[PDB]
Amino acid sequence: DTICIGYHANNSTDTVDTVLEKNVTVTHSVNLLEDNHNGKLCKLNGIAPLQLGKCNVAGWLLGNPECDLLLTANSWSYIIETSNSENGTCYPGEFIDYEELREQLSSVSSFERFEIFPKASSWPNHETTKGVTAACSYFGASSFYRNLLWITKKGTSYPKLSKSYTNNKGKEVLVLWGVHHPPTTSEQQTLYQNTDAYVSVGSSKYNRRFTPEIAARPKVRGQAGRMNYYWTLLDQGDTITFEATGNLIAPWYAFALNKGSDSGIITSDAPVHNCDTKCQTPHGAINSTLPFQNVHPITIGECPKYVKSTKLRMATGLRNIPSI
Amino acid sequence: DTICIGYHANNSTDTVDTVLEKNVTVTHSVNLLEDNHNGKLCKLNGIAPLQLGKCNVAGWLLGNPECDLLLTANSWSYIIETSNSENGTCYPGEFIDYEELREQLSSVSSFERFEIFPKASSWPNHETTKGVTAACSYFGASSFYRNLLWITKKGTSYPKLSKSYTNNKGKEVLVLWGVHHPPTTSEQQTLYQNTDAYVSVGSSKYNRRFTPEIAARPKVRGQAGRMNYYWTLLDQGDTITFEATGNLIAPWYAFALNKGSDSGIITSDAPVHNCDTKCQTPHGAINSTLPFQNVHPITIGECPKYVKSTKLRMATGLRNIPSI
Amino acid sequence: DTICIGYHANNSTDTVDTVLEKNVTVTHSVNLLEDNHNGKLCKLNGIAPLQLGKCNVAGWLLGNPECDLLLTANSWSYIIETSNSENGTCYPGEFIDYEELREQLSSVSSFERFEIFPKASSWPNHETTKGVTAACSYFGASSFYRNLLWITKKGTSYPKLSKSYTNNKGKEVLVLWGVHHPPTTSEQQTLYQNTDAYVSVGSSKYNRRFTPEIAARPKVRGQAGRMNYYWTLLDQGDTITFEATGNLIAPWYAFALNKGSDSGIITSDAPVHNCDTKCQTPHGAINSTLPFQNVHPITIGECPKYVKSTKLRMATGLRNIPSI
Amino acid sequence: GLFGAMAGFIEGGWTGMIDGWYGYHHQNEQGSGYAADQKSTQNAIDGITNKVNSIIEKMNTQFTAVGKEFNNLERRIENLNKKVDDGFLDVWTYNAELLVLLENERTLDFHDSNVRNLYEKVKSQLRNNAKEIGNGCFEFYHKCDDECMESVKNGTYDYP
Amino acid sequence: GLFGAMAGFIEGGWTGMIDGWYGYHHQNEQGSGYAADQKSTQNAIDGITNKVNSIIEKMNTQFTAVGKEFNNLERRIENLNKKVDDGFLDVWTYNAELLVLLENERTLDFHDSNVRNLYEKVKSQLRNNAKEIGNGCFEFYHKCDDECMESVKNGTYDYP
Amino acid sequence: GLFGAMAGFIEGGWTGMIDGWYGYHHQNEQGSGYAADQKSTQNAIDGITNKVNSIIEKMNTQFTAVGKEFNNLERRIENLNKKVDDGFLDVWTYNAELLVLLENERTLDFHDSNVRNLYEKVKSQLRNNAKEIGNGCFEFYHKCDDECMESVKNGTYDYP
Ligand SMILES: *[C@H]1O[C@H](CO)[C@@H](O[C@H]2O[C@H](CO)[C@@H](O)[C@H](O)[C@H]2NC(C)=O)[C@H](O)[C@H]1NC(C)=O
Ligand SMILES: *[C@H]1O[C@H](CO)[C@@H](O[C@H]2O[C@H](CO)[C@@H](O)[C@H](O)[C@H]2NC(C)=O)[C@H](O)[C@H]1NC(C)=O
Ligand SMILES: *[C@H]1O[C@H](CO)[C@@H](O[C@H]2O[C@H](CO)[C@@H](O)[C@H](O)[C@H]2NC(C)=O)[C@H](O)[C@H]1NC(C)=O
Ligand SMILES: *[C@@H]1O[C@H](CO)[C@@H](O)[C@H](O)[C@H]1NC(C)=O
Ligand SMILES: *[C@@H]1O[C@H](CO)[C@@H](O)[C@H](O)[C@H]1NC(C)=O
Ligand SMILES: *[C@@H]1O[C@H](CO)[C@@H](O)[C@H](O)[C@H]1NC(C)=O
Ligand SMILES: *[C@@H]1O[C@H](CO)[C@@H](O)[C@H](O)[C@H]1NC(C)=O
Ligand SMILES: *[C@@H]1O[C@H](CO)[C@@H](O)[C@H](O)[C@H]1NC(C)=O
Ligand SMILES: *[C@@H]1O[C@H](CO)[C@@H](O)[C@H](O)[C@H]1NC(C)=O
Repeated sequence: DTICIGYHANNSTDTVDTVLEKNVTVTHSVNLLEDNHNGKLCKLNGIAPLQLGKCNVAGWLLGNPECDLLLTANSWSYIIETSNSENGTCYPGEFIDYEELREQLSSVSSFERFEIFPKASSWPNHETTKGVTAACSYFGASSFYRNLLWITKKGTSYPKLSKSYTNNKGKEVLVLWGVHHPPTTSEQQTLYQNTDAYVSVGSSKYNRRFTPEIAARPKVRGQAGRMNYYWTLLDQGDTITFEATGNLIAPWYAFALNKGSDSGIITSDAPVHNCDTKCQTPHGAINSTLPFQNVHPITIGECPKYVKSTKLRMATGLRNIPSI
Repeated sequence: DTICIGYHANNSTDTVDTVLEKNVTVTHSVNLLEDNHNGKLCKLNGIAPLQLGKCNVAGWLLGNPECDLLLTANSWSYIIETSNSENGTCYPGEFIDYEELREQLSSVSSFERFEIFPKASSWPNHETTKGVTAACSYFGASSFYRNLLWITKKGTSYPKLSKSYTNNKGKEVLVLWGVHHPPTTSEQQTLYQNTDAYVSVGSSKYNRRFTPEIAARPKVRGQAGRMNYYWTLLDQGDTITFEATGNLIAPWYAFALNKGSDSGIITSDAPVHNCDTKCQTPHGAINSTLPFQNVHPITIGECPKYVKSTKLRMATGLRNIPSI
Repeated sequence: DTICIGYHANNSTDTVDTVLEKNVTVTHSVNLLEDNHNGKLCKLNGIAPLQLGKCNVAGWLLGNPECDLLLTANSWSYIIETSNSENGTCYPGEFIDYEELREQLSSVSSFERFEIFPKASSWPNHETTKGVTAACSYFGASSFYRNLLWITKKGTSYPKLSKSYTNNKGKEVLVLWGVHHPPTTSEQQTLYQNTDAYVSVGSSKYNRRFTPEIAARPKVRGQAGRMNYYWTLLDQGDTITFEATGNLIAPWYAFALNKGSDSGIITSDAPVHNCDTKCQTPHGAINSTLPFQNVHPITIGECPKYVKSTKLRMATGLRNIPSI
Repeated sequence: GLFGAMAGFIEGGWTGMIDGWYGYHHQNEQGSGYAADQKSTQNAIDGITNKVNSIIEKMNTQFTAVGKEFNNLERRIENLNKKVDDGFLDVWTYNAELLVLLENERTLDFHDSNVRNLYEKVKSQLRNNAKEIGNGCFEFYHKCDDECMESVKNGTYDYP
Repeated sequence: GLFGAMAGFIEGGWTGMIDGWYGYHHQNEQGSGYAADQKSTQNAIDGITNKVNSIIEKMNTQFTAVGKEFNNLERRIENLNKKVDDGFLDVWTYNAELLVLLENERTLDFHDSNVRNLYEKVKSQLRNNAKEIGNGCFEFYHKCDDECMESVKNGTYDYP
Repeated sequence: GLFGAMAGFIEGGWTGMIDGWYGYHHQNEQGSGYAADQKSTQNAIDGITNKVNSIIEKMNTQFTAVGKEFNNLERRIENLNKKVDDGFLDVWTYNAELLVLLENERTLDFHDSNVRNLYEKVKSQLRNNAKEIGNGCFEFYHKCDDECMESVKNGTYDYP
């Protein structure tokens, strides 16, 4: 009569590495490395993202003629740009503090697009119907941004304009605009006459002034002229005044929004579906259960610390030594 | 006759957590989490801080009429702003590189306030007694910053001024100044005549020039005009030259200081006492003995690494299993 | 007859520290702290660095008369400045975005210096032989930067110039230039006549314009005038246009380079030899075998994590308890 | 292992024992078979379970957006951002890698220790009434029926 | 514990022993009582003391001002600053949390190991001259007065 | 140590044994001498070797240029860069320092454990045929020639 004390064994093939020895076959293990995803762009915390498709942030906000589906944009928890996101500033120029704007508009609660300065009578004694370029073509036709208005000259007179707007939207307003910079002084005058013009934007929290910086420069996608784009967040109850003698690509539409926090811009060509997720990446949604992940260094949300590891398997059972 | 070998036990209730089991009652433990403070703002390393009270850094340095007690400021290891720190730029405008200045003036050894450009005869043939606004009211009366001088016009003439100062203080000098930006050109001329004025500050290490940026903008705490504040650290033996045809809010007083290192600005309404400390936080002084703390993410000095933990208790004794 | 089971011992003096006890003498140990170097500046990954010696980056790129040996610079994996690196902008002024340029030119594959705008006929009806200052003396003689050209006035006429350059180098081109800022308006006109001049640099990716900022300021190493230096990376196939009515220190030579990655600037007076290394520091080359190092916080390449430790010795053998 | 029981003086595992991690195997005139020790197995599970939880539960993460976007004239802060990303991702790689390696060594030892304490728990009761065969087995110097086999399992083996 | 002594084969602690961590309790015709083993207790203290010191002493910190201040047009570097703060404060939270958990497991085992080595230190001397009662107790097959009780404590127990 | 063998019940090391870490020393009418146990020594080496490798191999580092260069109007990001550098260099200092301290404790215990398992490996075979002298030595109750001494070393000691 004998009794033996021993331990369990099974058909397990799981192997873990230990301080003293590699690939030790163990009976039971748990994985601590999330390395699989769903190749889908999900809703981050129950709030789908914003797809820009062929357009990029600049094209979307400015009103590039190719981003018309984006004129209804609403909610979104993070912005998605594609490898096709190329419709931006159809008219050459620097989008001032662009990175900064992209970063701040990452996450938005509400976002209403309203006509801040109506084209139809808002610019008396000023040409508001010529501001159309070929660089910004809309179906073969020459067009322009849908949120900005290119104010040209009335016949042969360009008087000093001065429109103010006070944000009574009960939330912040994103006002965008531009300053045109003719190549010479022949265009400078043929468009705004006053060869010495200026544009000044004033707010209780803003005051930078401008003057066209005419100069010779290479034509880009058509024009040798240039348009710098400027934006600003107008606090509630504050007033922003615009006034110029020329070179002002005035705001037509502004956005009334409610920023809650800030995420980022996922740029991937992966499909967007009605799935959810606490952590999102370019290749797809990641699980937020394990303490580490190796799917992508760039992630948005509450994510597992990214690591270069390929295997982080933890033993739970004992060494496996079968054979009967 | 028997002898037994065993272990100690007592009335201890201390509980620690282990990899395999939670709340294990142990006979002796040590705490590794500093989670208590003294609700007091102490002297960081034997050098009391600087209280600004109702004022903020900008108001203190510029000479806001409400920060008169601060005209004697001396030493300080870190600056304290209160939830009441609101007396700053009583006259609307941007304080250029403000964050930067706040950061650099965090810690100061010596700091003498001297009259760099005396009001009384320093600006010949220039009005030096009108530069008083209502936005900067001193006891119902209209006043102005005490360290800056608003040079207006002499009768109906505003000639080109040009004062230089060479730092022979044997240390750095903090020179502050401002450029006024009238709303239109009626004020622009009624004050500095020359509707085309300019202000230029020159140093062996500085040269930015200025021109009033008149433009329509919302009135702030009174005026629609604007004043940008600029500062600069003038090295020993260097000379700073000022000269303008208008719109210059000239330096009246500058500060001769000796920066040793740099700390920060604690902003809290907690009481200040003659206590000491190696690590200071907004809620109070923290102990620098334990390796971790959870009193506040924001701290100044040699501090314990901040953690989200609430309990980091280490066992020193053995499990406690009494019962006789 | 007896048999005893025991353990090894030897004449070892190696001591390690353990959680429970310090300086435990062990029979065998391994060091995990790389704390020795070779007091030599080696080739980082088989590509020697670039020594600037008496010159600094600004002097090297601008063409300071004292950096003539650097006119052949080629390859380099990191830049070496010495405690003697002081020949930079011999003519006073701000080198715009200098830090940024230093950082971007840290590592370069190819780098050909070519004459972008030849002095000899390139500036018709413009004085191209007076642009020589004493601040930039070449062997007692008055000279100037070798890569920039000081275009002055032809007799008593300074017409509007306009030269463009299109990068067909099949790689990026580093174009450097400058804008002169006279102290007054007597020099402003005696040199460029047009007291109202301007300089404009245009590219499909650049457009900042300039106007001399004449103003009184302290003379530096000679002149009270000032020269701001600007650079730009001109993409392949892009065109950069220059045109001005004065105050333009035009590009004479530009650099055609091929950036692969980016390292940094080691600043040390240590000797440079034909040795190699995966990790380089100011005091010398470090070994990249151990997981930690304490030779210097500042390193370039794949390096061992820097630590404040002086001893990180790991036991491999057992405690040493000899005595026979 | 560290306690000599696993793949040590009890060099093999029991495919036959399927109801627990550590346990017994008896053989008497009445029959044979395995019986996992439920207590030490349960306790081991609770511990390993609690251990995995800690390694996962203690990992705090707030809502973050790693990416940044810097323009061609912001290479320095872009490289600083890089340094931060590579920095943390170097700390978490070395840490995670070793946390596992080290904790794996600890879990196997733990199991080994549990087996050795069980084998020792039994050696204690049997004393003189059984002979040790260096393989984790005991051979009763007497007859031990199923009740007797049971008794030692539930730690109540008589006069030794 | 890991060495079966604590809350193991010596399932209880001695409230009575008040002069040390590990020790003895005797009972002979002359009287009874506890006596902590001074050596192993001292050594244990030195070790635990030295251990706590390391965990505290090895924590280097330089004079730092964590806070920063960035204006509304510096959201990106402000978020980078954030990433750094959350980053380190995530590393130190996970690390500290586990350093304790892991070191606590190690300190208890350590104590357990000390008790088992003491009990074993004694089992050695007594050999045949005492019978083991599975509770950390030895019953001398002979009479053992106070000097004899002392002898085993100071490790000098005679012919076994 | 933690397993009582090193500087414990076998308080001294053998300068004489020069072919391994753990081993034997015999003394019989035919002569005496040392013989390191090759298996446990080899295995110990493989383990310590593999262990040092892990601590070194698991340290990932990419090509980085630590230094930065910020001008007098960039003190804030310069201090942020500082915070990052001091930050990581505080994490790696505390970590490296403790990784060693902790792993050193583990390596010594490991050795101690190896010695105790060897001494125990032998106590097993000899059983009744030898008497234990509390010093890691066994005294055969019989005569044990070189072949017999060998037999116990290569674990094949006869009827005990
Ligand atoms: C927006 O982006 C598209 C896609 O880049 C622009 O079209 C470009 O690419 C087309 C090839 O797919 C070609 O038409 C041209 O290479 C180029 N556009 C031109 C100059 O025709 C498109 O023009 C952009 N739309 C606007 C107006 O912004
Ligand atoms: C400095 O700050 C105070 C406090 O904010 C200014 O007073 C403001 O608040 C007062 C209520 O406590 C009211 O008087 C006003 O809301 C406001 N000041 C005005 C417009 O009267 C105070 O004016 C400031 N002092 C200066 C001149 O800087
Ligand atoms: C480049 O640097 C040198 C060294 O600093 C300049 O010489 C300076 O130092 C010399 C002493 O070693 C002295 O000659 C002067 O202090 C100073 N130069 C002057 C004003 O003569 C040298 O001039 C510089 N060369 C140029 C033209 O850039
Ligand atoms: C392994 O054994 C399990 C029984 O626990 C069984 O369900 C499974 O199908 C087996 N698979 C293999 C690898 O044979
Ligand atoms: C373990 O051995 C090596 C590492 O030592 C590894 O590459 C391999 O995948 C493992 N082999 C198996 C299948 O156990
Ligand atoms: C606990 O016991 C100690 C004796 O060490 C005594 O001083 C203290 O008052 C007691 N407190 C409690 C909780 O009973
Ligand atoms: C331990 O149990 C839980 C965690 O397991 C904890 O919330 C509680 O405070 C502790 N209970 C006590 C008093 O031991
Ligand atoms: C130590 O002993 C070794 C033998 O392994 C010998 O080679 C060396 O010279 C000795 N050195 C000392 C310190 O005596
Ligand atoms: C160990 O003792 C102290 C630290 O405890 C250390 O300063 C010294 O160098 C060491 N002494 C020696 C030589 O063992």
